[PDB]
Amino acid sequence: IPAYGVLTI
Amino acid sequence: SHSLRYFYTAVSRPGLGEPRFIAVGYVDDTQFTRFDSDAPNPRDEPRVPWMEQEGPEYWDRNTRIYKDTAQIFRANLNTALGYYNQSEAGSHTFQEMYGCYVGPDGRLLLGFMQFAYDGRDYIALNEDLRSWTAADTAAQITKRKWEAAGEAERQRNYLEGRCVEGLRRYLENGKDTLLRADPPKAHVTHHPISDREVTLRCWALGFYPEEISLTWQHEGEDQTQDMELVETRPSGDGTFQKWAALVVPSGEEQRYTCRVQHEGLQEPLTLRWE
Amino acid sequence: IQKTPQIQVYSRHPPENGKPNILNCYVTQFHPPHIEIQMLKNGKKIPKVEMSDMSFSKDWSFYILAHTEFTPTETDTYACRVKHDSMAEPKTVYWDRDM
Repeated sequence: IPAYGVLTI
Repeated sequence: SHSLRYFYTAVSRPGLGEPRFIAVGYVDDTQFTRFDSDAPNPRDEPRVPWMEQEGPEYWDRNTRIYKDTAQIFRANLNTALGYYNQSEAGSHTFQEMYGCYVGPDGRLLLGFMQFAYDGRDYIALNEDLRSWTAADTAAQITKRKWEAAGEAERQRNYLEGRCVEGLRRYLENGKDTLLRADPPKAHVTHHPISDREVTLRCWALGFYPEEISLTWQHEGEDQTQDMELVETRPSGDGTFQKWAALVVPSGEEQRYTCRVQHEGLQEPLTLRWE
Repeated sequence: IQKTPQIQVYSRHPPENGKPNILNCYVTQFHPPHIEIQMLKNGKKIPKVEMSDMSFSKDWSFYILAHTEFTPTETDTYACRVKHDSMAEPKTVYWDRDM
């Protein structure tokens, strides 16, 4: 299962 | 050593709508999932026959994860234009690869999480999973931001936990094909170059996994310096193929042997032109 | 910023004239991801060409596998032609039975 999206850059 | 890895690509297309986002999942070297925001029906799907045990909720959940990430990547591409003072006119790419390599003790050996802008390192999670390496001054802004937000901790928790649990599960579920070893079907071909020389080509086809050793020898001596090689290449059916060639004097072909070694054998196979 | 595609053209199985086979065009190490790949039979574009999913390697460069069904004959010849911004003109590689 993929990780939840990282914070925007 | 085994791994679960995800690869993300977003590509902007000015005047053509939102960026296309593609996410691909890998167990070891095998592609097992794909999501493509441009698909007629943008949904995470299996790319392998052994993921059938998972429910509809599994793919629904993944789909929403990728849709959320696609939105983030769009924002990322827009933000990058500001950081680098670039025009809204050109296409740009933003990529991520992350995942976990697991040791035989069943625990994290190496977690990683790297980002690239336009095909170059942007920012990456260090091996300690508690700090970042920024590749340039723009990425240093991101580094400050992610440090303030405490982003590292959440990624480490994923890499050490869910990522490892997932690998374990998928490896178990795909066991019959992931962990198989199909031996190479190998043979030697012969091609005249001139009056004096000929090419001996040692072929190996239909093998899995992709690691293989093909070694030309002259009367027992290892000639791994004068071989011509091709990069191992996919057969298209999940197996691989490769060849190694040697240029030898016409009439002396019998002095050479090709040693083929692969997991699916037992002991080396020794071939020769005769 | 711009990486030039490397190309290999090869059959899935050893070619036997009259026996159905698959022809591969394996294109690697390029960036940006946008690329136009075609395969030609006797100098003419083949309409029925499947493309794998495109992914990328540890170096961030992209790769993809184009393939098509074919039955080798003694006279029919084959090529893969690739158009990519890293190159002024498209690059063609011709299938060689011996490689």
